[PDB]
Amino acid sequence: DPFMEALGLKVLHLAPGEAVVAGEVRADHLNLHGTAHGGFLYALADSAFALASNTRGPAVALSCRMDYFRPLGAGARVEARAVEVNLSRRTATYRVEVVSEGKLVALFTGTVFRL
Amino acid sequence: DPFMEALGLKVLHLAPGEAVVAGEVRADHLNLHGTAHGGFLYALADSAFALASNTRGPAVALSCRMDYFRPLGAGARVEARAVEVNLSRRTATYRVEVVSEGKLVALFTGTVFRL
Amino acid sequence: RDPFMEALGLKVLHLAPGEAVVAGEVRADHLNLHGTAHGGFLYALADSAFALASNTRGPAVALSCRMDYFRPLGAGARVEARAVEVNLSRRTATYRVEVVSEGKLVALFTGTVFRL
Amino acid sequence: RDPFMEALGLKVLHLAPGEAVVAGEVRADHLNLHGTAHGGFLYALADSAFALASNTRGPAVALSCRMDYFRPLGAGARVEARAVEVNLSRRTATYRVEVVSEGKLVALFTGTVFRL
Ligand SMILES: [Cl-]
Ligand SMILES: [Mg+2]
Repeated sequence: DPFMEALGLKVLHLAPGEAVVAGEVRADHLNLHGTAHGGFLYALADSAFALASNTRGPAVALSCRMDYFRPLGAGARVEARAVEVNLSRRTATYRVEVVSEGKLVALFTGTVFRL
Repeated sequence: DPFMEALGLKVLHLAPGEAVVAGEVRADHLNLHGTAHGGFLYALADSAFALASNTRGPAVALSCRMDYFRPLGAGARVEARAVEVNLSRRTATYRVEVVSEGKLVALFTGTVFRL
Repeated sequence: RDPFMEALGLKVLHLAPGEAVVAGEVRADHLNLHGTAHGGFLYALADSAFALASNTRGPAVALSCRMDYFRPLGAGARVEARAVEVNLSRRTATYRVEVVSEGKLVALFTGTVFRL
Repeated sequence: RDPFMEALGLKVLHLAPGEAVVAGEVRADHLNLHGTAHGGFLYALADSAFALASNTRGPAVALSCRMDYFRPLGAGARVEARAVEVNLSRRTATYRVEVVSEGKLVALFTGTVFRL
């Protein structure tokens, strides 16, 4: 996955209906304020979401929600754990927990359309 | 903004409560499927959202929603237009329309906490 | 008419392709412990307009909806939910619904349906 | 008790710090045109558990909520909304609420409040 590679993300776990993607907040991932850009954290969660959902077959994202809990500084190590919440014939929903230093720093919820 | 720069995003419009950010889907923005990664489109919308909201003062994102309408191929030119929906003393909400070839390809809705 | 809509006293004020306006009043049985309009009532109002607007394109079922609350509403307030189409695809569609009262935007609803 | 909750026949089954369980039955006045539980009723149920769970930490007001629908529910179905705390910060808090009936997950609600 080109975008994952460009952001330095690595797949740490993969299994039917689940996936864990990890990354570090690099200098090129910061916002003008000096903390991890919301787009980087979302990209991380979205990547785990994409991998987990696709273990069930071709699927395209329809709607996703991202809830931010704590700002992250440069160098922060982050892991996104995707878990299957619902699996229907035409759609599926996943929860992705973004964790750093053993605490939940963001929560992602997404639904895909199964091709 | 480091992340914006790293993704090749440019600010095309900026004004009180609004902003337009543009970008092109590069080779490093594609997913394993060959289309624009959901994280890239979100990063674009989130950047416009961040710029528009901060014209009102320091603000941090709390919750954001991204609705995807059409897959984008490599080279697609995309623009994210942020508009202020609500401005309260402690929070504010923005709508960000992601457009390509004159059509809405994604819709972003986000709320910030005003510092 | 829709049973739940009727029970809540909601009326369809306008309905056209891709759009709908539903109106209601915050009644005593729509209040929360605080004495203001319950979040569920405002959502029910928005959801009703959403359902009507989306159905103009053919049968559909709601998949995901977001409700953003901006202002509290008091008992007796007359409120409207104005739904407009944001996107119409072959298998899904998305709508924006503004909840307004006395010219003020009370809440914003965003929803996507799966087209049957 | 909460007026809107009462009007919908909802009962508080469990309440502890950061969590709550609200129960109800899909009544005739909770149905949509299709004859299934109206999306607004299921949201009202989830929102009620959300409000109760969040209030255990002190006064708060809902800011943004998401409702994801998975299965339709028929008239007469007994349903529960189970709220759990996902995050508690100084100014905001977030909860996950599962709507379940007959052991099946009917919907998923995610909500964030602003702490007063
Ligand atoms: Cl959402
Ligand atoms: Mg009644």
